[PDB]
Amino acid sequence: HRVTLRKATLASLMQSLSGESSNRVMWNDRYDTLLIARDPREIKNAIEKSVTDFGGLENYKELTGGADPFALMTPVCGLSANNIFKLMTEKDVPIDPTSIEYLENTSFAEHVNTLDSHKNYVVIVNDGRLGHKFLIDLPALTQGPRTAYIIQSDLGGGALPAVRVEDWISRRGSDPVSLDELNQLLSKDFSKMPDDVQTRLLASILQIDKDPHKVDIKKLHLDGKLRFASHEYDFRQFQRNAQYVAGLG
Repeated sequence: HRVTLRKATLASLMQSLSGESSNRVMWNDRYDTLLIARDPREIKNAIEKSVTDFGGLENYKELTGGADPFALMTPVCGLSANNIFKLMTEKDVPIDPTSIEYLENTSFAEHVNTLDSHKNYVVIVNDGRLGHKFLIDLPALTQGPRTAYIIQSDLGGGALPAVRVEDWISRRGSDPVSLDELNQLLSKDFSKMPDDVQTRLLASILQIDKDPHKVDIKKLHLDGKLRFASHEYDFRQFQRNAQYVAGLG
């Protein structure tokens, strides 16, 4: 019942992000250091320092769009995928998902077929057609089929509507996705597939209500590239990292 536990880990993790310390430790863009080595006091001091550099908070808003740099964040796609990837895969050696090796000319089916049946993997996807970054979680399930789940956030603006990571995880975080559809989505040929096929693959895999009327294929960059990278993880280490972060610490 790894699936049931996974669901609970993800749920308590997401609920804790209303907490200042949890939020800042989760959503930070330093990737060369261990996620769990992040100090929420120091992060807060770094923001204070930056705001001072800018001549105070009301000035800081003027020159950077109006954002209160102390506010808690809900992350854009690259930031959610990069950090949840580190959360899942790290133990005591830092991993920088921005620097790992990506595969550009491999089909997803080809790649998954090479993965150890007894290992958990997470795949980070950098999708140029969509302009989107997201994760595919492939936990090993005992006497069960190879099963895939999506983890993502999206501020919107492309083919897909906006979705917060918290909402995504709450509605679809334990919803298995077709490796078949994923293989089709992730192929080179995806750019040439009919409107209705593209719209339905997208809605089915990436839209929170699986609603094809919520998908705008006119925003696709049909010449965009697809790259992806996979990495094993220890399930208990994942739980352990998330518990720590949720510990409002």
